[PDB]
Amino acid sequence: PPSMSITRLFPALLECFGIVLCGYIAGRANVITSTQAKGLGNFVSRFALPALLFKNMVVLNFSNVDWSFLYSILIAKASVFFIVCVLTLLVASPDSRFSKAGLFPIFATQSNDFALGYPIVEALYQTTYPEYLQYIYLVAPISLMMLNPIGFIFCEIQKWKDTQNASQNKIKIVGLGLLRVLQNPIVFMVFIGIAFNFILDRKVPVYVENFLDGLGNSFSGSALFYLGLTMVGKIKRLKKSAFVVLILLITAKLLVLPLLCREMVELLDKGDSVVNHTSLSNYAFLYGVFPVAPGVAIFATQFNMEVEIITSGMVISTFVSAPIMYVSAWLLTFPTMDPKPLAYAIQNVSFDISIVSLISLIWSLAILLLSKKYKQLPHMLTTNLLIAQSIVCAGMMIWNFVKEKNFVGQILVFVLLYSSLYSTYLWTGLLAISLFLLKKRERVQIPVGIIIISGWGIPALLVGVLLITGKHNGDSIDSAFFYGKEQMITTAVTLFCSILIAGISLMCMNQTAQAGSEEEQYLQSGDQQLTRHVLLCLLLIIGLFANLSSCLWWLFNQEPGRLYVELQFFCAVFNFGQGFISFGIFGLDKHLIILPVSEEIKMTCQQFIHYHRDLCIRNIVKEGTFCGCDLVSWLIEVGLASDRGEAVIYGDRLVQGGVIQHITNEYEFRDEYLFYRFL
Amino acid sequence: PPSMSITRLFPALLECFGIVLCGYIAGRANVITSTQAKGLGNFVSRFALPALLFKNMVVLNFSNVDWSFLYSILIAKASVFFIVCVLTLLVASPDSRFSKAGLFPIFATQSNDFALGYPIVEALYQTTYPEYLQYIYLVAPISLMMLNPIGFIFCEIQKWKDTQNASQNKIKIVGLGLLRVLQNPIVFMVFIGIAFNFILDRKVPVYVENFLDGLGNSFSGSALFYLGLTMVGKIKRLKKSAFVVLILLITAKLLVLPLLCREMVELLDKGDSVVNHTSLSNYAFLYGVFPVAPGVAIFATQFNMEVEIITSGMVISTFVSAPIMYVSAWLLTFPTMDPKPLAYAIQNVSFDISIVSLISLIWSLAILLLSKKYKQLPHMLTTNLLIAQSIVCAGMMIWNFVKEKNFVGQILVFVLLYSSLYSTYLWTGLLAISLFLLKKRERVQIPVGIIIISGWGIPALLVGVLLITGKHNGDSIDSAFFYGKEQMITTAVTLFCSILIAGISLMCMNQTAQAGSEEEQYLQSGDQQLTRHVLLCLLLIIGLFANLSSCLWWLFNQEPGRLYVELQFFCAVFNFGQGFISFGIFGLDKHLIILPVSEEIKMTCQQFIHYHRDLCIRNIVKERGTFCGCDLVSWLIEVGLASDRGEAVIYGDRLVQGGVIQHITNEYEFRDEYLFYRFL
Ligand SMILES: *[C@@H]1O[C@H](CO)[C@@H](O)[C@H](O)[C@H]1NC(C)=O
Ligand SMILES: *[C@@H]1O[C@H](CO)[C@@H](O)[C@H](O)[C@H]1NC(C)=O
Repeated sequence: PPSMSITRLFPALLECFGIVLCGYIAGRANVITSTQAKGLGNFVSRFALPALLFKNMVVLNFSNVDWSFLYSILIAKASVFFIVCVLTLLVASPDSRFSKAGLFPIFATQSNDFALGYPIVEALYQTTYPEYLQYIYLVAPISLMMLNPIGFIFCEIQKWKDTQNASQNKIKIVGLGLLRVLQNPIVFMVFIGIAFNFILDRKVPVYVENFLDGLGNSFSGSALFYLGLTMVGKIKRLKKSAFVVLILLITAKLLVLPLLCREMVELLDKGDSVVNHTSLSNYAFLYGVFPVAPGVAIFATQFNMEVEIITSGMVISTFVSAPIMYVSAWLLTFPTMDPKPLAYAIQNVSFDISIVSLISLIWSLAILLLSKKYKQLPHMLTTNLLIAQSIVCAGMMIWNFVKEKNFVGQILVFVLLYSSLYSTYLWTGLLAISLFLLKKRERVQIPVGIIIISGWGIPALLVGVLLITGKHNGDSIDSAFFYGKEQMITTAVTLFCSILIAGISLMCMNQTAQAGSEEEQYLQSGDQQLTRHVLLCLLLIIGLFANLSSCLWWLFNQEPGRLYVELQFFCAVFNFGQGFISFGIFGLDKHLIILPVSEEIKMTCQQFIHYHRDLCIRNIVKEGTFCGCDLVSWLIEVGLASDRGEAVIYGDRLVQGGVIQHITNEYEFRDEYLFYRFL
Repeated sequence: PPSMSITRLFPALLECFGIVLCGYIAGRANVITSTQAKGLGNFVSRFALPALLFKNMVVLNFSNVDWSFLYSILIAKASVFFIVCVLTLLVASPDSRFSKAGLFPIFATQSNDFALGYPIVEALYQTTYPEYLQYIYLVAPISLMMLNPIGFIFCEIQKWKDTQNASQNKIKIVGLGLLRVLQNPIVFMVFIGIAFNFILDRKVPVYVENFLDGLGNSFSGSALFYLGLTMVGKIKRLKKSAFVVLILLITAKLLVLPLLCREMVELLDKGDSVVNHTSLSNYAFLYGVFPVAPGVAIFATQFNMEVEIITSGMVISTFVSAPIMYVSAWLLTFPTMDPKPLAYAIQNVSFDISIVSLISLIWSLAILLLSKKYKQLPHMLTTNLLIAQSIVCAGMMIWNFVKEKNFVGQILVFVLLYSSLYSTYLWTGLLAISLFLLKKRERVQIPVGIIIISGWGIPALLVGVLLITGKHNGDSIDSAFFYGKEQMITTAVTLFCSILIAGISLMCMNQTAQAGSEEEQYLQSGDQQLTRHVLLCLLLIIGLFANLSSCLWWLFNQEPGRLYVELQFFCAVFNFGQGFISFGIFGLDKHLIILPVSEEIKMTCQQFIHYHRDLCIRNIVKERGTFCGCDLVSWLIEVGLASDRGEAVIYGDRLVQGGVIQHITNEYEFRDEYLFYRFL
């Protein structure tokens, strides 16, 4: 029988994470400020989500539910909750372990079922298994009801113990926990919808069906866009211990929980069919990979506990769940697929990732170009790493079309593709050593020519050597085997060399960092960008090792097993999605990316002039000038602006109304520690 | 052949105007402030609407378009634009006629096609005529492109002439007009989508299809909810001339334009099939009834011209387009329907309006009850008018089920229904005379007992007389004919009496008004509520005359024509939707309806204490440490701590919940209602 419908997953992930990208880009551009974002959030959470829940709860046929799936996912979440909660209580400091042990387990267990899970489960299972869609709306509310009051109880215990009203007792603590759970619109409208599922005989009474549909159908896009908006400023830099804790919590949500879900289904589902049993446990895994709900960050801010870790982790979890979902769904379809269609399938994964990663790379190239940063170091070498990744993705798009044709011209496509791929590897090496040479004392100036020459020519020369030494096999569907064992050796050699160069050079960069224990802010900006390049080199090093280990496993075991095609698929993912990694690291400095009278502005200027002007000057101005960031901080502290977004837009109005200007008037209003004057 | 699918229209109008009601209620409760509302608006207009447009433009098969429909609707809009523009240029004052002649024609022509038009056209035509859905996405952008730059040119001329940079010329004026049109995301993304319709061979390339679907599918609900949010404070009281101008512009949009659309289709569509020609001109009318786009109000605020008239008119137009759409769609289906199914159809119209109007009346009753206003006058009599309307709607729900059964018990159902209906008529009379007796000098105190006694007993007595004088006919499907000519006479008598009592008493109330040429603000609130009751009596008087004229037309012409079943359908509409009218007039005083420390609040209090406290006191506080709540709201707005009265009340609510302030007796929470507060 045919599979779960896996070719529909990438379009659905583009829906999900591209609408989240739209929300992020809109908030980052201050098209929608955080105050404005709360309107979309209130629409979502108070109207669209409860209507979606109510409709799907009234329609739901409770006689047909596979309660074993609910029990298994629920017990998987309950056991992850037990693990994370008991661990946190044992490990965390007594000043905060109750807040942490409340919110960290909710983090580890509460999935983004509605906004992200449902479109993905729809796209995967709507045609093949339309009953699996019901279990989104079942598992998520029942999970809130069972598991969230335990975590809320621990947070209320933090409040009780910190406020020291020690005469109070279990009734108030447990009651406040349960009351938060009952008040939550998810739980609230699921009880209401279950009640009406029985009051009506599952028929939405026609009159309100269109109303409920209109609200619910809007939830999907609006919740994804609101998720993007809430992600805008959230990746704050954390303590090293908080980064380790984040990795543990994100691993709980995205790796431990789906594994436990799959195992629990294979324990509790004692139904007959092996194919439907496998599809159910595959769905259990997919369900486990969903990211953390933004609702957990709402809980954290409502308790004002662990807000930084939970918000940052919800954001990072959302980003990380996309590649893990794609990887995992394909991996689960593979052990139900034949080897030639499996080759074509990996080449469609490669083609998908390479097309949208190429568009990500074209954007990142426009960044490095129009910022003029491509003239500075390391950014010149980064531009070459991005051009290498772009030609990798282009070569993958060319290969997917050419692999069955132009039998000699496959050599040109292979030269393009694998010379550029070896170039991305070797540029990982050369960019890492550029970071070492930049962190070392600046008199050790980088030999730019030699390094760019090597970054392209050594890959070109290596592929020429491969053309000399290897034997053609265009009948191999994957580019990765076009010259067989010689290609695998040359690739392993390239990667082992690059991993050595990069590991050694990052260790030496680290040692020069240990030894360290407008133009000035632009140089400091270059150093901070170098630190982002350290992050890039670390992530790319992980990917390099993924590819090296795959090559080594094939070379060691030239009769490859199922784990080898897991590794070949993950190799494709890194090889072609490293462009997404770049795009996620260089999509940051909005002003460097983009930049290089109305009655509303009149009112802004009059509000300032007639009232706050002298007070502001008395607070900020020194020998008629002030930093833009300090006016932003003042507008926030004084409450004229709700956030840094409104603060920059109020500064933009005050500049466009001439209450202020930049000192040389060469720049518009910015948060970037530029300097401004009153007129 | 079967009709356009008219039973799907009421559920679609509930989608549309109930999600608009959700947005309105959410904004009125300050669940979403106006600043917060701009986020939903920017999502809609900058992402969801352009994605919807792009997808539907790429999919659109341009070989199959009935260009004659586009041309006809476009020429109908262009002629309405010409009429309204030339008229406004001739009639309006020279200080403003260029701004008015820009924006009033855009008002008269630009429909709310996407948010409200498309769900309705979907529900009506999706199964029967799925090609008619394309023409939403064609007519609306092409209408913007052709007609909006003319109006924008007139507004830019207002700017040029008021700023007096007289050395400038046509190039800048016309260029700014065209540039506003081109920048508009509708026009922008339709040009982009048409280009991609040809670049791709109409195939959305699978990868972005789900992305575009996710954004576009969300447009519907989010745009309706945003329309509700933008409607919250907008019905500002206008000059009498502005009210007349509003009626003319709303009539242009909702009555002149659909008639011209229908006529233009019947001129330009020279295709073969009569059934498909009739469905096309019916669609042209339906398309014309769509309300004014909120985009026109965005244009008005961006020019800062005619903002009050246009915003208020967009709001009122949205409200008025709902009953006119329902009425019109059913009326257009009637001349393609058989008489017994036409009777069942009007009973289903009556059942629809009566159910949701009954829920509106249950809400309005909860208003009058929990505000305790039902003890005060005129509100006691208004509670009786609402109970009469509730028992009317309940009787209609009972009649729709009973009319084929319980052949003797139909008498009990008829007694309930038509005694309560006669009671709503007679209560229009008695409420109007209560307004006269309240506007007259207060020593002329109302005889409450006699008036409530009459308001229920005279209808009960009249229906008893009908039971005596009439002949039963349960085989008549409509309640309105259950006792035939005697029922029509008794109804006409009831209405003629009520219209006389109400017209005379409203004229006498008007004469006492001409002669006029915390407890104090609560009494003034009672008088303002009486003025809202004047509005109710006026609207109900229109409905009374609708029913009286229908009864008279049948009694005069006892072989009724097609126009008589138009009038019987409109009678049903008023008889059972007067509850919506009440619900739209009594859903106003939120605090009277509903009412009778966090780090965020700490931060609010600290922002005030550490900075604005002394400045505020120096501005507002007097020896009445005290200040009105409305004045702190006005100050928070003028000082920019709050963006609007919504944020201002929520900041006052935080400052109260944080104890920076309290009410003078602490008996009340923070309000805009000229209550009085103190610092601590
Ligand atoms: C598997 O699921 C399909 C689709 O829901 C259903 O038709 C079929 O009966 C199921 N088979 C088994 C063995 O459960
Ligand atoms: C009406 O339109 C439909 C759909 O295009 C077409 O199939 C049918 O032939 C038309 N009928 C007439 C009578 O024109």
